[PDB]
Formats: sequence, C-alpha cells, structure tokens
Amino acid sequence: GAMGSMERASLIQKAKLAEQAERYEDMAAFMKGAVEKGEELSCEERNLLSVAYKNVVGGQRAAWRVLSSIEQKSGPEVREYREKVETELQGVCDTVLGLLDSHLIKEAGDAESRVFYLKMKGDYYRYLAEVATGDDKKRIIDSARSAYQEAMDISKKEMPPTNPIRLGLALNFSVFHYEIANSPEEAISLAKTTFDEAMADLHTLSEDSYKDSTLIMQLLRDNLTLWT
Amino acid sequence: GAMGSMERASLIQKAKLAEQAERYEDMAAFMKGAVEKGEELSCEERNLLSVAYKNVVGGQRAAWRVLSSIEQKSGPEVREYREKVETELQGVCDTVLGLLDSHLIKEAGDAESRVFYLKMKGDYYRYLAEVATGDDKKRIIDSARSAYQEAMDISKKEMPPTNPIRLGLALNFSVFHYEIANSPEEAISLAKTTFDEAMADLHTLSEDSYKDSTLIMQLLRDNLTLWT
Amino acid sequence: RTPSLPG
Amino acid sequence: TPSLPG
Ligand SMILES: *N1CCC[C@@H]1[C@H](c1ccccc1)c1ccccc1OCCOC
Ligand SMILES: *N1CCC[C@@H]1[C@H](c1ccccc1)c1ccccc1OCCOC
Ligand SMILES: [Cl-]
Ligand SMILES: [Cl-]
Ligand SMILES: [Mg+2]
Ligand code: NA
Ligand code: NA
Repeated sequence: GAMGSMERASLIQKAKLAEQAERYEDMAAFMKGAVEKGEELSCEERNLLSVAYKNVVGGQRAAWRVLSSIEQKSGPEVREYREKVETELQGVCDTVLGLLDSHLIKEAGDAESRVFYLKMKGDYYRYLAEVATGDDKKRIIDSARSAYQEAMDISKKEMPPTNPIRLGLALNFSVFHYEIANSPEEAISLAKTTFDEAMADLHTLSEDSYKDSTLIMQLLRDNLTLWT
Repeated sequence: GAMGSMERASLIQKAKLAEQAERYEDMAAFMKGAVEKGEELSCEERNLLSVAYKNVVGGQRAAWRVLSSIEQKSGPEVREYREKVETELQGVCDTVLGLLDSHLIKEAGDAESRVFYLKMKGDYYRYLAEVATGDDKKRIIDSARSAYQEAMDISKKEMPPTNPIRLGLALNFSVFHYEIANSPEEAISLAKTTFDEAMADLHTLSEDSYKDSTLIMQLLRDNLTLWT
Repeated sequence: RTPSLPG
Repeated sequence: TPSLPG
C-alpha cells in the first residue's frame, strides 16, 4: 500500500506522533501500514491500532447518527449525504476487517491476542450491522456473532474470568445481542454470567487488577440496569 | 470536478448538513463546488465558506504546531511527518487563495463582500507565513499585508466603525502586525484606535447590532490587555 | 499565539 | 447501550 516503502519502526513512531497531534486518520493509516508488514503486533501496537480506527469509525458513526436523525425527521439531499457518510464508514470497517482476516487473527501467537482480534472482528461487523439493511444485514449479523462466539470459546478455555480482555469481549458481545440481534435475553444472560463469574475471583486480585476488573464489571452493570 | 454535476442549492444544503455533522472537510468541498458555479455568494454563504475552511486549516495548524514543538525539542521521522502536515496545510491555503483570486475577489461588489474576501486573503497568506522561512516568508508576509491593507482602506471609506466585518478585519490585521510582521507597536495602536472609534459609535446601534459589534470589540480588548 | 477572530 | 470505551 501507500506505506509499503516505509520501515515498520518508522510507521509505529509516526502513529504515535499522529496520536499526539490528534491526527487519527493518519494514525490509522500508519498502523495499517505496520500491520501490512506481516509481523505480529505487540500489546502496545494492538492498542494503537484499535485506538486509531476507533477514533476514525467513531467520528463516522456519530456523523451517520446525526444525519440519520435529520433524515428521519424529514429533497434527496439528506439521504444522499447520509449514504455518502455510510459508504465511507463501510469502507473503514472493510479495511479493518481485511487486516484482521489478512492475517492478524490467524497469526496471533497467544490466546489473549487472538481473542482481542476476534472481538475486534465482531465489533467491526457490528458497526456494519448498525447501517446495513435487508439480507446484507442478516449476513453481517451472523458474521459478527460467529467472530464473537469464537472469541468467547477461546477466552473461557484460556483466560481467567476477571481478565479485562475477556470481560470487554463479553460486554461488547452482550451489546451485540441487545442492540443488533434483538436478543435481550441472551444479552442479559451473558452479562449476568460474566459478572458473577468475575465477582467470585475479585478477592484474588491485586489493587490494580481489582480496579481494572470492577471498572468493566460496572460497565456490564450499567447495561443490565438499562436492560433489567 | 466531483461536484460539477450537483445543483448549487444542493451543495449549499449539504454544506449545512456537513456542518451539523462536524464534517468540515466535506463542508469545505461542498462550498468549493458552490463557488465554482460562478454566482456570487450571499452573506450566509460567505460565512459557510469561511467556517468550513477555518475548521479544516485550524486542525492542520494545531497539528503542525504540535509536531513542530516535538521537532524543536528533538531519525528523520518527526521532520518527515511535520513536512507532510505542512504540505497538506499549504495545499488547503492554496485552494482557498485560488478560490478567492479565480472566483470571489472582484473590483465590483458591495463593500461587505469585498472587505470579507480581501480579509480572507490576508488570513490565508498569514497561515502560509506561519510555516514559511527565509525570503519566501518575506514575500508571503507582504502578500498578506497588501490584502489586509486594501481591505482596511475600503472598510474605512465604506463601512461604519462599528461594522462587525470591519472590526474583525482590524482584529486580524493587528494580530498580523503582532505575531507575523514584528510590529507590536502598530498592532497595539490599530487595536486601540479601532476599539475607541467603535465605542464612540455604539450609541447609534440597535440592541442586536450592539451585541454583534461589542462581541468583536471585546476580542480586540482581550488582545490589547494581553499585549499591554 | 495571540488569538484571531474565532469565525 | 454503550460498548467498551477503548
Ligand atoms: N468568521 C468569519 C466569517 C465566518 C465566521 C463568523 C464569526 C463567528 C464567530 C465570531 C466572529 C465571526 C460567522 C460565522 C457564521 C455566522 C456568522 C458569522 O459572523 C458574521 C460577522 O463576522 C464578523
Ligand atoms: N480499547 C480496546 C483496545 C484499545 C482500547 C483500550 C481501553 C481503554 C479504556 C478502557 C478499556 C479499554 C486501551 C487503549 C489504550 C491503552 C490500553 C487500553 O486497554 C488495554 C487493555 O485494557 C482492556
Ligand atoms: Cl452527497
Ligand atoms: Cl510522513
Ligand atoms: Mg456542471
Ligand atoms: Na442548476
Ligand atoms: Na494587561
């Protein structure tokens, strides 16, 4: 790609500069270039990739929601511009999903990174699902569920129930069930089981881990309260 | 161009939608397309054009300042990335200056539009001056000065001393003197006489005009009190 | 820098 | 409903 001629280490350095400058499209492009070098990502690098694209897609999602709200209240212009933003958002999600399928997931060297990437695959199919319609939406929903479920299977075998990545996966998968798949009972069951299984082990954690885990447990609780 | 097949009114409508969605690059592109239809801009449309490009270049300027500070404190990567942002900033300023020279600045026209656009030309040369060095900087500085001076001459002949466009021009020209042209004495004098001459004419204004004028007068005073 | 017109 | 904020 456009970053093919730049050293991997230079791309990582420039991603960090872009973050300091709040230039998230640049940050994402640098991180894409780094992924495309074909080497695994460290934990810090995975987080850089996720932060960069979350900022990009997050801005597009917020704009799409503004435009969709105007459209629903309402010539063809609002629809056309909503569709333009929608196509750009779909492009970014397709880019992220392409990095995960080629080849971050299959090259992930440990269970934690594999769960991180399968969760991310679920998340980006979920973002697609928010704007999809008809048969395409149904396929996207099934793809999201399959990625999340694979991540769940690995995290139950390989990670303790208080592990923050495992907890965040369960949080986002339960949001998927509720907001996307019209499965509130699955959402509640998953959040509840995850909350209880983590609570059982909170006393074994250090001060920092306790804070990390109860932070995400509190995010599960907020959703349960909204849902229950 | 990508906007050539779109109706003028649709471009203006989409610029307004882009503003609501805080999509300023899109907003600027829509307004550029509208300018290229070859009709004069209304007051509201001039303000849309200005807000759009202000936000685009504002983000670039802020990023450039972050990167330049990192560079001054400090491989080639910081310089390379600062140069990349700088080139994109210069490209936007060149786009704006091109629109002004090719479409918008005319010998004809009401005082309100002629001053507005000449001020804008001064502003975008000033933004180029912020990143320029050496003799190139000298020429750019003189281009900004010449545009501001022509706008000043028109504003003093054709507008009352409380006119908000005249006041904003004096504000920015005084900032030019202080920050770019190494003339703080001139900056201070211009801000003070502008403020004082507006103060003396406030009694002629309605409640609404009074708020419009006094808001810009307050900005002049803020700079005066900062500088003295 | 000194602030310019915010619009 | 909010998802993980990072
Ligand atoms: N700045 C220059 C022209 C656009 C913008 C205007 C502005 C906003 C806030 C403070 C000062 C100027 C502006 C934007 C949208 C609507 C009206 C506006 O101002 C008209 C008066 O300009 C001096
Ligand atoms: N969200 C997922 C990966 C990036 C972001 C992380 C996060 C931030 C705040 C709350 C929850 C997750 C994140 C970003 C930067 C540094 C570290 C991060 O978390 C890493 C492990 O925690 C889940
Ligand atoms: Cl459009
Ligand atoms: Cl670069
Ligand atoms: Mg045409
Ligand atoms: Na037409
Ligand atoms: Na003072």
